[PDB]
Amino acid sequence: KLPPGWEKRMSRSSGRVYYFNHITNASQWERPSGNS
Amino acid sequence: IPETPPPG
Repeated sequence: KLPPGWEKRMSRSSGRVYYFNHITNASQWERPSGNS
Repeated sequence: IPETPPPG
């Protein structure tokens, strides 16, 4: 139920969802379903 | 390929 433009893998480093939108093609540090 | 951002 999240954006179909999502590329899903976890950032094992700081604890981030690198969730990459292959529309413009950019990796978000972020979690859209959370805050941290 | 997109995986594992930390340095950026």
